[PDB]
Amino acid sequence: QTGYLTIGGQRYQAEINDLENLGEMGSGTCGQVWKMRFRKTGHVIAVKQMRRSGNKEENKRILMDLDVVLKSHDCPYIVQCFGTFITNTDVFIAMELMGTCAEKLKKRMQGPIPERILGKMTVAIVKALYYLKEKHGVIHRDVKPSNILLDERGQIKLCDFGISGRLAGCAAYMAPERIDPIRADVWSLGISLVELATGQFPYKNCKTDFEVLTKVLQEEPPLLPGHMGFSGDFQSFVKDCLTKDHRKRPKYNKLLEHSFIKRYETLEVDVASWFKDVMAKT
Ligand SMILES: */C=C/C(=O)N1CCC[C@@H](n2nc(-c3cccc4ccccc34)c3c(N)ncnc32)C1
Repeated sequence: QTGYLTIGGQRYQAEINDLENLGEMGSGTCGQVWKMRFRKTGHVIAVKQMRRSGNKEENKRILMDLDVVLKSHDCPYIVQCFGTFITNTDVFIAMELMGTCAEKLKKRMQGPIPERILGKMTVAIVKALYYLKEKHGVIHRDVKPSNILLDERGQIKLCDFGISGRLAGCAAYMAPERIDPIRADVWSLGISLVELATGQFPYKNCKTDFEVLTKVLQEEPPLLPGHMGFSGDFQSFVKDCLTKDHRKRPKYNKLLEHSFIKRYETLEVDVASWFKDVMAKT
């Protein structure tokens, strides 16, 4: 159904006129994402506007992402949908208003991201990918820092399922078996962890996409450096995530039992204040 907004257990009958446009969020999108304030409850939400006049391929990925998000209402590690509005010319998709992605966080930091923040990020992303494979049999196929969203309250969720499968992403984070033919998102997560932990994308100085694919297959997996104080569990988790042979790469339920994940499930990391600190320096 449409015309409703479920923000915090309570449902609210609403139309597009009940939301005040506070401006466009982000310059480059897969569809116009607006910051909007719900006049009836003061809630500020993120509303993606899909025009029926828009691009055919872009609208297909928007609906595919919306399909997965509507199915993931019980996963706390996936950005939640609040409702939809279908007009004669547009489709508005209201979603959880996050802060920013991990890519923009890396640009604002102008350096590495602490391990304690990446530890909480790993636990959230791995469980989100595990929820898609078991509860819905869905593969993400585009795990990257730009698809990891954080907010003022320390939440870390996964966001874009535009090219998700039911069982091609960015070439920079593609697994070897996806270039030269299940657990391909595990490799993408490992590549994203190295980029955020070092501040430098591991495959450096690649002018074309095919050259990146060449380095993925020809070069050794880019492991975590050993002169940055990374814990033994962090370097161990990245090594298993970046196993070249996918048959030896651990499935999720073995990853969820890794000492790196088990540590940051119980550990109390103040991601909310670290996020608020970095955001104060643009
Ligand atoms: C690195 C991510 C980033 O820079 N951008 C541009 C700014 C806005 C970011 N973003 N996207 C959404 C969003 C909301 C609803 C549905 C979907 C579906 C697929 C991809 C993104 C989204 C954002 C929300 N809700 N909140 C903050 N930022 C959002 C993407």
